[PDB]
Amino acid sequence: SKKEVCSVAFLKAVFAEFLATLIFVFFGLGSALKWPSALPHILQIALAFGLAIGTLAQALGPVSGGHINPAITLALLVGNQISLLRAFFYVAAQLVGAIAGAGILYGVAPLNARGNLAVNALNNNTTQGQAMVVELILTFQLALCIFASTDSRRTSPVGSPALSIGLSVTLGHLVGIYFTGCSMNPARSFGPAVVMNRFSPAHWVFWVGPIVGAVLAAILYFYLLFPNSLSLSERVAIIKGTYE
Amino acid sequence: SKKEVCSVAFLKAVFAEFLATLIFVFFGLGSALKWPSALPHILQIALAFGLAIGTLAQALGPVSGGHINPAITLALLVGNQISLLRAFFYVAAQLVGAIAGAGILYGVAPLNARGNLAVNALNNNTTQGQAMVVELILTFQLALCIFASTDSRRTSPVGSPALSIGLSVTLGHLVGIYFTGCSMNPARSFGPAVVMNRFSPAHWVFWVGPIVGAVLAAILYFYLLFPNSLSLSERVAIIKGTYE
Amino acid sequence: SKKEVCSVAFLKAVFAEFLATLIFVFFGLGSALKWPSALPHILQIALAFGLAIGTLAQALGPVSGGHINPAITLALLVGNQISLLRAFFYVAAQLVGAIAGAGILYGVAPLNARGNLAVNALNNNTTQGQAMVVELILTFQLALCIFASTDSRRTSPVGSPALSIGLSVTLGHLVGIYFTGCSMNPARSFGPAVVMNRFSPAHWVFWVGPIVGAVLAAILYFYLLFPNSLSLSERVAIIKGTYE
Amino acid sequence: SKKEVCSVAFLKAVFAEFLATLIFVFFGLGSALKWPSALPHILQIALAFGLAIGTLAQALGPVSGGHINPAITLALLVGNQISLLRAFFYVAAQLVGAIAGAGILYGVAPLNARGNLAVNALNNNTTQGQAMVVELILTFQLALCIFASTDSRRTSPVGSPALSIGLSVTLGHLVGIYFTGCSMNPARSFGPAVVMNRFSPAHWVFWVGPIVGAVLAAILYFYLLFPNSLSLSERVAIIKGTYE
Ligand code: NI
Repeated sequence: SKKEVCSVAFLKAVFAEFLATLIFVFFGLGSALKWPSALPHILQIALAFGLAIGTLAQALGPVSGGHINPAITLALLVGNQISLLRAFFYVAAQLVGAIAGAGILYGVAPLNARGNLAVNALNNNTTQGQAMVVELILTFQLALCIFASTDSRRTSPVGSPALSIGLSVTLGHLVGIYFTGCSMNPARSFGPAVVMNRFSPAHWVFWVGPIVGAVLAAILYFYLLFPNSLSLSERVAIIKGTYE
Repeated sequence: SKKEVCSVAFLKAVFAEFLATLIFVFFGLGSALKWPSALPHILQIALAFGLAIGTLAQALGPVSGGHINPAITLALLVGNQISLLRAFFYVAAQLVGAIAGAGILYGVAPLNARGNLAVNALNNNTTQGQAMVVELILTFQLALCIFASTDSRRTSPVGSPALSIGLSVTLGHLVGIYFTGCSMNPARSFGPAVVMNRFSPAHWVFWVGPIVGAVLAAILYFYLLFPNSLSLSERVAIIKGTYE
Repeated sequence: SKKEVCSVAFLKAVFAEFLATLIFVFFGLGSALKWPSALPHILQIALAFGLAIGTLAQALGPVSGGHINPAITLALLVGNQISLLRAFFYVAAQLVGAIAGAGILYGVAPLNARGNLAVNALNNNTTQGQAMVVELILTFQLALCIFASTDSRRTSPVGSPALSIGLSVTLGHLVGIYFTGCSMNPARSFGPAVVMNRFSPAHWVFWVGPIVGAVLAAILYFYLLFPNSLSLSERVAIIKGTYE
Repeated sequence: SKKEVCSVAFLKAVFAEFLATLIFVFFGLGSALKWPSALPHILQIALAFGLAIGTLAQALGPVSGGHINPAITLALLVGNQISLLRAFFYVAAQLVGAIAGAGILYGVAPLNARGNLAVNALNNNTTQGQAMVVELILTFQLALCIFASTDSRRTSPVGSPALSIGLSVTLGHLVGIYFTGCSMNPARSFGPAVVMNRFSPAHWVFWVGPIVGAVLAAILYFYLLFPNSLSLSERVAIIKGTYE
């Protein structure tokens, strides 16, 4: 719907998705660099990734929904929450933002700590198929947490949606870092991979794992656990971007 | 009650308790595996067990109550909050879930990190009886925090029920790892024990300790501190699953 | 007031303070013991002292107020919030709870980990006067947090009072552990000193500092920053325990 | 507006800014001192700086706004939220408070921990230009978090504004400590520099960085993302402290 697409609100929602992924990728990779004076602990990395998401969802969430992740965007598309063009523009803004975020870190990081710019890397003792099942589970819990925390029909105390979602990213890293350095986000993986021109043969896992994981969470959440009562034409209106 | 059991909503609750226990033990055991490149810190593990519950309570709490622990479900039955059949199906789903969680983790962990699959284990310098009193206290504070945070009659600012409950699991880990590897949940102990075919002689401590501790918190909470004005006919109807 | 002190609600409040200080001291000390398998990091101890208070304030706070500290009790008394008899019984229940918690820990901790049972020891390079001004600042920030977070006239979003209060205890340990092992609570120091029967020549700092620190926060909060429109008779009615 | 300044409410607000900055700087620098018994880990320092802000915004926020940072005060001025004289008196009190807080720490810290009193220090492999871009980004995300969390127009669950803001400070520290020891606040840097009469050649970075970074966040938030429908005349009444 070009009337939804050519709006001021839509322009600033696409911009917020660009800026949030820029910041997220900046803080995340910068925390996991191989700083020689003190090599970062898994705890430090899990916390920086989680607190960045938690802060950006709190600050830019009222502007665009604060997806900051192509897997979550595509899951919301599948789960009939956003339009087709919102998904296209958000994903492209997230990928552009991740590249810019990694590029800014590349420019300010000193040579002795920059290394491979914290690109995701599959553990030598784990296979692509093994790692793919892990990324699916890391992203599934994250998406499920997001959908329950942002659902307007929830009546029980929601607490802090932003911090709940943020600490779900921290949780994902406390296991995921051992398998693939933890991605949960195709853009977070693509970002440094473009700046360093370093795409491993396992790069596909970092896209498929999170997308399948979030899509399975959206199917379970929006269609099996808490479905809404919308007519066939109301569901296509949401895809087209002309709903209410 | 055949009306309570043969309900689509009860089937969703049983599946959610299965799914959340599956995801819980996956992350919990996954975080405490003896990873060669970096041996998990105590703070790291305590935070992973705590945030896994914190996330699952936020996500699947609306579906089933977010029990995820046979000891909490038994305390809720003895505290007259749930039916006998709900308690029965819940414990079953949690046990099967814990097994399924440990097995998925088994299929993905690399050989050099698998080890015991994070089974609970008494400290060599502590006795079975000493472990039991520790497990009772660890699970007593967790159940108290749950009962207080989910009480519909609470007029005090509750904050985040999921994060308080989750950080109460982190608290019990900061003390209980040194004694038994921290259980506070019979399903967390049974899960890896079944998958690895490894049961310690102190395995009973991992069932009795948390169950006694949670039941003592239910009697103190629901019968001594904050009782309801309920008649014999209403109390019996809660057990039979026929109440309102 | 015989009408207030002989009541069932008052009996439950005193018990809650004993039980909360029992659990707080058991968790607090048990996290700081010199465990041979892995000596607890400062961040492990700050988080365990902080999460125990946060969890206990959430669980038992609606029963008694979740004082769990003699210094906070006396600050609420001077600030004209609680009665003189309420303060005496709270302080006595807190002192006995701290002794009981320490004793339960003593009989459960193994011989090689038990040691001095996490008693407050002053740093060999800081004078008693330096440690007292530090304990003044430590408890002052905590008390101000408790007052602002539990004021019923507060219109600003309070978030989670329990977690804010508990994370304040964590902050206090990140500075205070270095100076005195961190007290901010006379009963926390009293507890293990009575079980181990070992009182330092600076134990008075652990009473003077916290009390004076909480007291100055009560004078500043309740009389300078946000005073109430209460007549002199209403003030004595509060101390006597006859007010509303 | 001399009547805005000559008000008991303004007297309490300026005192709160002073006291909050005194406490923030004492706790922050104290957590980063080179304590020989155990040298502080990055995770300890980041948490202490963050939890001091979270705690102080929770307690003194209702009194003055809980700015505690000259870059945030100046950013709110540009964003048309505070008067010119409120900005003047807040900044003045923050610098005075930072010096007092650093000076109090000097008076209580043992000689083996004192060192440089945890002043900011440029990493030798980072240029003043690189570290300036870092300080910009660190403070930019913190300001956006504050503006989105304190906006009275927010319809989405804010959760805990204080904890969200505080954990954004921890987040900034998880990256910035490697570049500059993390400033994000001109008063934080000014305090121990004045007390130790030690001003490195890159002290300007710890002013320009945070100020520009927070000012860009204030321009983006109040003028581009969420502008108010006010008239130029009402806008100058805000600058002059006469509006509502
Ligand atoms: Ni460490």
